[PDB]
Amino acid sequence: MSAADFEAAVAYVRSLPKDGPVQLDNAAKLQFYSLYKQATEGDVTGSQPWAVQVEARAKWDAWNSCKGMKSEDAKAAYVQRLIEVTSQKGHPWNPA
Ligand SMILES: CC(C)(COP(=O)(O)OP(=O)(O)OC[C@@H]1O[C@H](n2cnc3c(N)ncnc32)[C@@H](O)[C@@H]1OP(=O)(O)O)[C@@H](O)C(=O)NCCC(=O)NCCS
Repeated sequence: MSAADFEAAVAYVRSLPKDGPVQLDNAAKLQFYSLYKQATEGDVTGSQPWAVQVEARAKWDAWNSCKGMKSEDAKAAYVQRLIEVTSQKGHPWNPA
């Protein structure tokens, strides 16, 4: 995918209204969070947090799951995941 396709995917996620036809579940939120961090900040920072800290632990595990990818590898995955999660919910989003 093109770079502007990723920047538009990030904008579409950030422009999603509260009440709308597209609502991201928590699993999809973790997926987009992991791919975004992998394509913008590189590999995961820090060690595996306390499991009691459920959110921080969940975010670190998702980010560590993508460890070893280049930024361009994760940007296409971010676009593809957005195209898929928009199709199964009745409103397909596609770039360009
Ligand atoms: C830190 C926080 C309070 C504010 O995030 P923000 O307004 O995007 O700005 P920040 O620069 O502080 O954080 C951006 C980082 O990239 C992520 N991000 C930004 N834009 C994104 C996008 N388009 N797609 C995916 N992840 C994105 C943020 O989730 C993340 O926070 P982190 O640094 O703590 O991991 C928010 O990330 C948070 O921790 N809580 C809200 C999210 C939440 O409750 N759960 C998310 C995982 S289930």
